[PDB]
Amino acid sequence: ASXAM
Ligand SMILES: [Cu+2]
Ligand code: NA
Ligand code: NA
Repeated sequence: ASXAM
């Protein structure tokens, strides 16, 4: 939530 691939 605080970190997309
Ligand atoms: Cu993330
Ligand atoms: Na982190
Ligand atoms: Na990517």
